[PDB]
Amino acid sequence: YFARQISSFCSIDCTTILQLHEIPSLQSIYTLDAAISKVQVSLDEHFSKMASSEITKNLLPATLQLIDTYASFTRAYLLQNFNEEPSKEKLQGFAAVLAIGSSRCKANTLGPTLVQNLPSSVQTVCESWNNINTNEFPNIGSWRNAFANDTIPSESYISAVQAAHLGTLCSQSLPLAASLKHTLLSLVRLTGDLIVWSDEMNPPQVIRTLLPLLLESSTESVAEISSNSLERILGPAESDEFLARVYEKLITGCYNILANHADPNSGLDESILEECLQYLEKQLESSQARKAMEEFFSDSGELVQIMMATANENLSAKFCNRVLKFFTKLFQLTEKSPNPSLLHLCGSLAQLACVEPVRLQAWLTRMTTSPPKDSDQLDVIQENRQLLQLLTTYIVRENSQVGEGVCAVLLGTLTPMATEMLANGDGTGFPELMVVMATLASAGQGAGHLQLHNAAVDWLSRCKKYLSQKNVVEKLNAHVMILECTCHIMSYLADVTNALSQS
Repeated sequence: YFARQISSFCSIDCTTILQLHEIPSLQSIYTLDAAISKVQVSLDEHFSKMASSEITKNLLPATLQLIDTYASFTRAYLLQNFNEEPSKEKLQGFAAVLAIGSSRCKANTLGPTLVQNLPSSVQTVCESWNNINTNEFPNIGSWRNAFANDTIPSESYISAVQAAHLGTLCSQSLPLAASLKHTLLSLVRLTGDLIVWSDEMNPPQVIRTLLPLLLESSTESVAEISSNSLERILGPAESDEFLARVYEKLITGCYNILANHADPNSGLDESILEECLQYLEKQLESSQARKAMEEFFSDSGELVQIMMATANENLSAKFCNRVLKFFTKLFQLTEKSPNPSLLHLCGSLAQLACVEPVRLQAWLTRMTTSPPKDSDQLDVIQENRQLLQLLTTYIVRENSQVGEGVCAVLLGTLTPMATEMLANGDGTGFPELMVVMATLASAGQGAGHLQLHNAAVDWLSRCKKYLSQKNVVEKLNAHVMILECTCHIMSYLADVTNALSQS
């Protein structure tokens, strides 16, 4: 029966949101609960008597897949239930949020906090979902006393399970999956039983199953049971392996919200993003979480994606500010207490050297340009500029692991921005841009700076050109932004010639 159910699930997507129509009718869910109860009781009996090999061999893979599939069904019943007063985009977002949302184990308030930040409607929906439970059903080993049934007990137990399913039918709110939860619970208990005996259990695979089943809100009935399964394979809830999986998954989820749920279409308030950026700084503090994030990001430029996601303009300048601190504290923590994990994140920023130049510029633009029209907080825009300068200085340092390519990449991209700050006469920001460009020639100490020398020669040329406007000349005798830009360019040329004389 398990096989049948699995195969029927071929149309079902394990890692994707299932349409509310693809959730199985209560019938299948309960035929299943029944089959499960039966195998369970029968095997208990057999084992106590013993006090089969291929039996477990087959049952375990078969059960493992159904748990993950029914986990998606529980989510589908909860997610699609969200009241429109919702776009799939919004829904995919709420999804990562409630997934991350863990209500058990060490995990992290990260979830609980993100779960909370999900508007009144969704909050109430999740609340009602958790409020319903698998109570009327007869719970574990009730067959110890033969389930109050003469001789063969299993049948009466299955009948009571069916009666509880029919009572859930009566419910008008989330009635079908009031039984999905109990099916999931029975499945997780049977899976823990199969894990008990070694059989051929795939430790890492089962570990992953239970990790996702736990650090989630939809699958909350078995969250404890999944934690028990992890204690079984990962070890104590305070064992490294267990915590290792918990926090790794947590970061993966946060990251998913940071890069694949940044768009407002996900319906996710900016609060979630800021809260888990704080959570990521917190993990950087915690050595183990720091090192996991480290392997992962020296592996994939994923930290670059955070700043690349910050390029999103829909995100407030507060996001920019928050992102800058995170990296600020990544570089500083490295300076205060150097360790390989930190070396590896700077090797990760070397991947930033290879990014979409337009996207990088679009990001640099959002960071430097200060429009009071949308950003009433120009002071926060200025803090953003300062933190970008700090990050550039950190990358240009000799002991930095970001490499020289990234510095040049940033330097080159800023050149057009600087030119625009002189072409459209954007005096505001131009001086800071110049400062940052300078740090790139700074990286140019032993090797480099050449680029900056040439670029500065060119900027001098351009500021000269503008001032040469005699209308503006008369205005000044009586614009001023362009004049001060030219003055700063001349001062930087003076500094460059001083450096050349020192050489």
